[PDB]
Amino acid sequence: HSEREKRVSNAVEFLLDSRVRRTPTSSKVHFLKSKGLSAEEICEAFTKVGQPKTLNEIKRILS
Ligand SMILES: COc1ccc(CN2CCc3c(c(C(=O)NCc4cccc5ccccc45)nn3CCN)C2)c2ccccc12
Ligand SMILES: [Cl-]
Repeated sequence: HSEREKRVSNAVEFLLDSRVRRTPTSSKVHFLKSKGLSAEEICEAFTKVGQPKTLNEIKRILS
């Protein structure tokens, strides 16, 4: 796996956690950026767990 794939895979496992699911999107997005994910990678992770967010929303949170 590439380092990008590891970042996204780790983000997926994070977002699936039951306590994490109850945490607001904003906090999760900030946390995922702090682990080195780009806005596009964050967006990909949310879509892969069936919790899709627009890239615009993710960028708004991080701006
Ligand atoms: C921002 O909110 C939270 C952050 C961390 C936690 C603590 N962990 C929850 C579960 C969890 C964490 C992590 C975690 O920190 N994984 C590492 C990780 C996660 C995401 C991206 C990563 C990118 C590169 C390297 C590691 C990365 N993974 N999982 C899923 C079970 N293993 C963090 C929170 C717990 C409950 C509610 C909110 C949490
Ligand atoms: Cl915030």
